[PDB]
Amino acid sequence: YGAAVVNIDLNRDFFDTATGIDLTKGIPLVQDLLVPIGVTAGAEQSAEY
Amino acid sequence: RYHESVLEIADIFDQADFIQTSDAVRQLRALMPTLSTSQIRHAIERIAQ
Amino acid sequence: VHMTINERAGMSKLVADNIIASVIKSNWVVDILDIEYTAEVMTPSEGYTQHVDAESIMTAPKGKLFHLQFMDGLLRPEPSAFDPPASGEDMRLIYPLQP
Amino acid sequence: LSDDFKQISDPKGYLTYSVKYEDQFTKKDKLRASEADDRIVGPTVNLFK
Amino acid sequence: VSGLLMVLFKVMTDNRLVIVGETTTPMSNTLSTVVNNVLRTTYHNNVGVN
Repeated sequence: YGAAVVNIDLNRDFFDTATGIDLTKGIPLVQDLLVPIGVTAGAEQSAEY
Repeated sequence: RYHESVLEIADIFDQADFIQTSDAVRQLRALMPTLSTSQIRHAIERIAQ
Repeated sequence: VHMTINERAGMSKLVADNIIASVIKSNWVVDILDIEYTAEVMTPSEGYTQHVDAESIMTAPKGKLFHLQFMDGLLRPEPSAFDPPASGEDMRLIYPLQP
Repeated sequence: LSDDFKQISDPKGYLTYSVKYEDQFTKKDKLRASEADDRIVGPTVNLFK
Repeated sequence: VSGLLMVLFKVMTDNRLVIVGETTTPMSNTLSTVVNNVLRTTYHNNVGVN
């Protein structure tokens, strides 16, 4: 009782940090996969999704 | 006056043996940035790592 | 004016501040399609932990993921009958275009 | 058999733009957009500021 | 006249041979569409003015 909202997220425990995946924001994210060449990819890039 | 849409190969061919995927891969590729060949190599090396 | 902004890229700070001013004063509605974002859905007790000034929304680089927060106010218990009236008005600028 | 060529990476032109600014109307402070587009558009934007 | 000659000589003997330099390949989504229409995948880090 008093639960504001129930969500259905991807299992963070299964898609672990071992897979390079973050799930804190609702979407999957993986750094340094799809990236610019010759420059550092910007932080919080949408391509990560 | 048309209507562009993806059309799965399964809807054309009757032989299931040579049909591994669906519309969903094309939709996922539509999510991707166009990749230069070195970016593709980078992605492959990343997944490998 | 229902102004649609497909891309903020070259837009000057003057023009951006001015468009926001038009949103506030001329009551413009300015959809901005450039933005990609995630949306944590806050519940009223947890408040708005993060914040986004209009300046940052008009000047954030394309391809960065914005992380907007949206309250679900449905679990907000009715005000005490004897709480003082609000002379002012709570306002809002940012809305989603999609569910 | 010959030292025919001097190899170089980022070639300089015979011509180049020059620009005199009106100091009264110029903001000496640098202009910049997103890092991505300032990487390209940048120097041009600052020259023809 | 001497200056035009030395320019002419310096051009007549410009035995430079371009090798590819440092070059970015920006992820496309980060570029405002006007720049994306111009850029063709990669470009030298030392983009000049234009």
